Amino acid sequence: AKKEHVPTWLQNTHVYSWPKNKKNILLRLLREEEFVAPPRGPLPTLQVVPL
Amino acid sequence: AEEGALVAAVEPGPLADGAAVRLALAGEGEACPLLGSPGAG
Repeated sequence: AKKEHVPTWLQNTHVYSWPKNKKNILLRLLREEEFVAPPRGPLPTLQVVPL
Repeated sequence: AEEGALVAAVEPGPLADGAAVRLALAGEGEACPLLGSPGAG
């Protein structure tokens, strides 16, 4: 296949290549992202000090 | 007729004097500014 073959309305979403990205297909069927951001921390300390 | 006239010496009469006026700034100092925030890893 090629890019043009995908219907336009579908092209707006993710497209996976078989068999290269079958892991991504399985993860998507599980609604799981292959890469996940780590949890956020607190804001940095505004350590403004005199000169 | 030597009594015709006389020689006269001119002087500036009402002289006056005064002192110069100079400006100065009273007191001096400097408050420190603030700076800095920590980096992160």
